[PDB]
Amino acid sequence: KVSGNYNYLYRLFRKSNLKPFERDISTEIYQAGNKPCNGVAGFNCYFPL
Amino acid sequence: MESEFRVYSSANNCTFEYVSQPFLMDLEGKQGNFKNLREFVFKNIDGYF
Amino acid sequence: RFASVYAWNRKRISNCVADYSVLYNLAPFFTFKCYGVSPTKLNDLCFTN
Ligand SMILES: *[C@@H]1O[C@H](CO)[C@@H](O[C@@H]2O[C@H](CO)[C@@H](O)[C@H](O)[C@H]2NC(C)=O)[C@H](O)[C@H]1NC(C)=O
Ligand SMILES: *[C@@H]1O[C@H](CO)[C@@H](O)[C@H](O)[C@H]1NC(C)=O
Repeated sequence: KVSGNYNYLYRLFRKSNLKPFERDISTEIYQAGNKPCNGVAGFNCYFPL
Repeated sequence: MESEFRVYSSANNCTFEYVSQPFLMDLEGKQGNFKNLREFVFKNIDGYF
Repeated sequence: RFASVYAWNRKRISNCVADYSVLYNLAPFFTFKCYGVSPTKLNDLCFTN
């Protein structure tokens, strides 16, 4: 669209590489350190898709 | 009798449902030489169950 | 204290060995952004400068 097809969502990070023919539905704010950054944002605490 | 048809209290959007004929069941059963003996093995490879 | 947006202070593309591992993983991160290469992948791209 001229306003942008803002419907399909891509991923850019995961804890480990996934085996083929596998799908996930869950979206959780990431934690990538010793501090359990659950929260809403922080050090590598971003929205998945 | 079997009450609690919805053993799950809540269900989100369900990805797939399957219904078919049941397995080789036996009604009741004589004490000694029981007709029912379930021998199941469950395996997965790359999405195949 | 370095220069402003018109004459931004650049360290030239020339010949010093660095370490992308510990330099990119500091604790106080508030705003990090990369377009072409994903921000989760910085270590495995290196040249002479
Ligand atoms: C299926 O779910 C499990 C969670 O139970 C995933 O296992 C996790 O994998 C990450 C990868 O680094 C680990 O950090 C977690 O510790 C694992 N969880 C547990 C409980 O050990 C698994 O990766 C999922 N399957 C796929 C294909 O992604
Ligand atoms: C059992 O099967 C019938 C199909 O006639 C369906 O309507 C019913 O919801 C099923 N019950 C359970 C608990 O799966």
